[PDB]
Amino acid sequence: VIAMPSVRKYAREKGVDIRLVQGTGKNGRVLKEDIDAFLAGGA
Repeated sequence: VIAMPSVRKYAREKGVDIRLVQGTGKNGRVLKEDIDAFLAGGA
């Protein structure tokens, strides 16, 4: 039950490994704001 493609494509656009992302759930429960925060954090 991987996340929807509409969300994964975004990750690819900016370049972010969805797997590493850990918002609410790094699984079929990955949100759009999940990855948004990934990179936003910066470092």
